[PDB]
Amino acid sequence: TKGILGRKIGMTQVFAENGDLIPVTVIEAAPNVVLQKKTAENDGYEAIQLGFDDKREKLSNKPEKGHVAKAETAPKRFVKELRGVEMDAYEVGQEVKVEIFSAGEIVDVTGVSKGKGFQGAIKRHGQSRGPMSHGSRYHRRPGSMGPVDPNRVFKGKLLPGRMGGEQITVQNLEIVKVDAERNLLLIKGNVPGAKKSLITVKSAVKS
Amino acid sequence: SYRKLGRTSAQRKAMLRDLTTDLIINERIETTETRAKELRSVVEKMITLGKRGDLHARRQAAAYIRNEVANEENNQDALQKLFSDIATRYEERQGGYTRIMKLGPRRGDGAPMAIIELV
Amino acid sequence: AVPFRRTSKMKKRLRRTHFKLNVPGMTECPSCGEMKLSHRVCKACGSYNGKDIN
Amino acid sequence: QKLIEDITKEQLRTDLPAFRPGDTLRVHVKVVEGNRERIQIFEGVVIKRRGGGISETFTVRKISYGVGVERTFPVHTPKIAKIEVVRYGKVRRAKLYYLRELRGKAARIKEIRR
Amino acid sequence: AAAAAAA
Amino acid sequence: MIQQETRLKVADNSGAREVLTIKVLGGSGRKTANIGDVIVCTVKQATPGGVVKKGEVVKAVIVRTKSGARRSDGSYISFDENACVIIRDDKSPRGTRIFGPVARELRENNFMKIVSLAPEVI
RNA sequence: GCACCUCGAUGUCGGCUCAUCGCAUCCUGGGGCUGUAGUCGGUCCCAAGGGUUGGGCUGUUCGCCCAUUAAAGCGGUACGCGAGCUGGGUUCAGAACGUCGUGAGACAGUUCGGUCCCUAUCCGUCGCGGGCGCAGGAAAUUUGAGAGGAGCUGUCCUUAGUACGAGAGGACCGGGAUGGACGCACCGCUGGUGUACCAGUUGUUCUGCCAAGGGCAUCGCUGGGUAGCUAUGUGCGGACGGGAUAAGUGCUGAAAGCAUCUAAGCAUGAAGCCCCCCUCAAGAUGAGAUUUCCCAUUCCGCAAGGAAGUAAGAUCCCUGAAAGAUGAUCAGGUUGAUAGGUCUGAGGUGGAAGUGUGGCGACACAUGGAGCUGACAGAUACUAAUCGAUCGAGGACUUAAC
RNA sequence: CUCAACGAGAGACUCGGUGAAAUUAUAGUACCUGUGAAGAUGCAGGUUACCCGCGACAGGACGGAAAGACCCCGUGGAGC
RNA sequence: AAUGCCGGUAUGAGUAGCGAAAGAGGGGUGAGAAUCCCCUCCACCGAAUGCCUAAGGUUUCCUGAGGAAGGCUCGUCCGC
Repeated sequence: TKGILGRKIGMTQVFAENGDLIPVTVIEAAPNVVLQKKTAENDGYEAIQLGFDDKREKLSNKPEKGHVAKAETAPKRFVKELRGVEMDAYEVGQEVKVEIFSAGEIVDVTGVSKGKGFQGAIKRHGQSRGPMSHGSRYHRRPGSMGPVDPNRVFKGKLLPGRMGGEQITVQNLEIVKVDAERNLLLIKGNVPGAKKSLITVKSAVKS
Repeated sequence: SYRKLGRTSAQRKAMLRDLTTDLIINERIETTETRAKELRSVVEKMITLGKRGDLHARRQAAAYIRNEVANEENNQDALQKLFSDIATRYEERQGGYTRIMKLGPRRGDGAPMAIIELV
Repeated sequence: AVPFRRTSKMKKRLRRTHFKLNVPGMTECPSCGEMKLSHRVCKACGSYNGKDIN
Repeated sequence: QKLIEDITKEQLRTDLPAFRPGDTLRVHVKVVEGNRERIQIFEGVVIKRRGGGISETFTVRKISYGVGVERTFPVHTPKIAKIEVVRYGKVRRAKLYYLRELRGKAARIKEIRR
Repeated sequence: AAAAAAA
Repeated sequence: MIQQETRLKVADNSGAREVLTIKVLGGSGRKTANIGDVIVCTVKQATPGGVVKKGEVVKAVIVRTKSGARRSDGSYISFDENACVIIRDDKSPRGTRIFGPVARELRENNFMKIVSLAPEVI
């Protein structure tokens, strides 16, 4: 498999080869430098480390500076592993760019979703709402916790809490256009997360 | 997003106009820190309105400056003070006409106080 | 909404573990001291980096 | 949003005439019926102009056989072949939601000639 | 009856 | 966005004037239908001269809504009224004449005769 | 039926909200026998994975009817759930009708109306933190013991009007599209909202007056609307598949020279199971693994060990949001764009004030896509993120090679 | 409501000041299946669970509040 | 061991509440100021939230000091 990880900028619309109008998500995801190659005889599994969005030396630690010394590159903000890529096909310090994806391919997009704060059960779990009239004092409440006989609430009872901030994967999106000059990926559909957050684009599980 | 400061929007506008004008006459006031943070952008916007010096900017500033006397035994209003002293004082400076310096907490309610001054 | 049993002394003291409050961010004032909490004007001398501004 | 502008600058439709949200014009729409593509004319007054660069959309309203038809196009689509402004109207606002209930002379007395 | 009407 | 108990005017020469929706025929299922869907409906108001009488439970297909129907090219269409055409349980209309404009989305389905009998297809 | 528990109180029907469990299975999946020609069927097996509706009547469960659907399944959980909700009916105090009673009054006969309290201590559940451990202190990246989520299906076209059938009728299997419900994300569109955005307008008061504005009248009202949040909007998912299987179908075969699905050995076989799809996961005290930094000070305690300063690193304090009740997380702290201001833009609103022209005037036109602009961008240290302080290791013992 | 989504204010959240009440055998106070005065946080067998908090929900503690109002008994009473 | 009587002290717990509805700034006093005094804006009532006059209260009215307790916080202030 193949993949690359970067920052998304925002959404736009692009018409392509017909009159049809396509919702397009823009992702800056290049260049990515291979930092570490995981091997089965040493680490127990096969993976590669990709680094993205290098930063100033003031914001990087001495272990972070020493970890990227082997790849001959600046310390980078985002490090994630890809598993399992076609071993080996990449050497340590080789730049991964957006040219690996053609503009007709099917990819998997994952990322940390937008935070919503501590929210009620109606918004967090999609639970239906109580009546506002005919004497009713009941609305926006989670419901009965369960029966009487267990003398307890069963685990998994849906209750208000914090929504968002979790990893969400959207499957089988399509690349609309690839921009090798400006390091941009144009992806059909919606992408989870807020603006300028980390987005990982990996090849889909075919077929 | 702007702060609400525990007030109604009309009360917010009235209190911000009062604090802006009172800073414009007395040149140094002592409020809470969040009131200072909400006040400084409005005050530098009104100083920017005073920078232009034309009649339309003065009529824009007249909708915000309250009618209190600025300079005694001169009959100078605050609206005249913006276009006579503050604009000529801050002609070279591009923004940052106010600074906020924090003080200790208040005795009665633990409110963190701040010094606001025109610089 | 009614307590079934009273709280014992040990459970009350265990709940009051985090009720304590911390030492403020107090530092040496370069003018006189002592001492001055960080990012505020000193109440003794009225100075802040480093002019007497009161 | 300057990167979105640099992305979509190549696909902007710059040959279209400038039109205000209160005038009448005809839209040459290319429709695919199979196999021949006729170009039907949609004459009517512009109601909306909601901006956004490549996301700009405009709404044209006409009265056809006693039933009003509102049709919204994106500005830079290739489905529109040609836009001709019939006459310029004099309006007081950018959104003309009032005239979709004012049949029939009450819309004519508001859409006067400019 | 068992009517819950405690006051 | 045609719902149960939505009153639509009837846009053909069948005789009915106003009709009330009973059920959307799609699935178990939905409570909303937009354009090209067939709905079971009952006649509330009708002309004295016509084959369709008051109170008959008939089937009709929606031809006009004020909800904006979306097309693949990013375009939108919407009307100022909700209209429908009564059919004989297949896709042939009762009336010999059709009044008012007709949306193009009936052509995507096999609704050829209602489109051909329409005075204007948008 | 009995009266074992509760009368120093165990709130009782029907609905709303939230569910969970068992199949004696309503559909979907796989089969046997059919008086199964094919479609549709009947009966009996294996199968709880998922789904099992919108109304009219009645307080009603139930039931009848209308329109669908793949089907509108039975039950248990104090006839689940009132310190989660409603009191329509039962079930108080008023008043009637019919009947009984001389009467006061009575009626699982009817009707009208009729006070539903609780600030959560503990266990449970849903989220978020602070400690300590993981034999040195740290910064990252991670394997997965385990756990949770998802699991549904309709219609159309081919094969094929083929097999079958006198005809009417009409496939199994295998492909390709398009839907319904549900779920996850996100608004680029379509809309909603948007109380520090723009414009119009009414009454009164104020800035001495005209003009121009401010206050209040629900944001005074009305018409729009940036960001954010949103669905009714958009994109995507339940795909293709492996292993052992249930009911069945069997192969080779003897007990029992035959026969035989089985007692040994091999298969095939379901929306069940365990994975492949997604997510949390080493407090998994069984505390795992890889990469890279910091080093082995001083003073006591003869041994164990204990204090002070520090390196790598982190925190107090401050600017803030892509985060957020508070903690926490993330971007940053003067070799720098973290926030505000300033400038230039995007978008919104719609043609500001003043001046001039035409008119008796209300008003219109030109200057002029003007003026104004809250959270949206890009530049710019002008202002605030000052000086500072605190925490943070000298690495136990055996065994095989070094 | 289908079917709910935003916006404003007060409480709820944080900090400063002040500061109760109902209740309370002691309490280091998990779950399943049974047993038992026949419906278990404390019993038996097993399965899980580092220590201490903060914000929420209300299934249980046959929760609290009133020596049940219904039913029965008293050789009790009162009104008709 | 009486849902006993009286007194003291806990639990809940630094928890609920702090009782409709506009405040802001500059000076002054003072050991101590968000709450007291003065000034300038802003706001509210205005067939009253204005004036007085019964019933009623009875010193609560004025001045100068004071702040223990009472102002549901503070207090240099008060109907103390």
